[PDB]
Amino acid sequence: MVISRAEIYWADLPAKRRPVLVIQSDPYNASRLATVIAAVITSNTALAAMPGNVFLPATTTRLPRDSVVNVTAIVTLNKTDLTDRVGEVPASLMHEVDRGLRRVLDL
Amino acid sequence: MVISRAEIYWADLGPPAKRRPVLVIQSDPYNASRLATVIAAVITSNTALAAMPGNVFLPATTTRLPRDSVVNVTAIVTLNKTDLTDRVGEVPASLMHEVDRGLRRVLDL
RNA sequence: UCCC
Repeated sequence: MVISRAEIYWADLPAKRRPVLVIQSDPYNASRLATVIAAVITSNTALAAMPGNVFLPATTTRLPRDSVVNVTAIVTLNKTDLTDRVGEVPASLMHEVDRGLRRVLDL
Repeated sequence: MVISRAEIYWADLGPPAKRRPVLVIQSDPYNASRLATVIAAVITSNTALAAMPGNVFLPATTTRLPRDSVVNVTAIVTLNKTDLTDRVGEVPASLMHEVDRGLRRVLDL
């Protein structure tokens, strides 16, 4: 399918299904590269207290509940592992993810 | 323990899991915290992946690894602190900067 | 119909 950055996908991890936030750059996403790097998203809002983590409301993400991006949990998944494209994270919130991403990875 | 950035470990990477070298790219503050997990980039012996943009070739002389290796910037894994015990060595500041630009490139940072 |  068409996978691009800043988009939220329901990923298959009986696999344990979880929403993920693609953080890999779009040129690699469009390539023949088999895998996609993403951040694991939880509905546990308590994790938004962690420094790098950002909060995502359900109203913008089309997720069934208010969720939190866990920038400390980074997974590299096959493109085939991604399922539903539920929504896209707006620029303002993705920028907060990028800042938190730089703190965790010292970038 | 005191797992630091730019350091290389042996890890049982889950796909039979694979025993591969990994380069710790998680910052030292988070490494020092009570966070149970550490983020790292997979190191490969397949030196053909060096041609890939963000990837950085690792000379065997500098990494204390058995053979010439390449850090796979597109291969990022989250591991527990307790699973990073087999320590090899640390990637010098000169090569780690190339890993920085590669990580910014792949992750669009 | 989708969180020690």
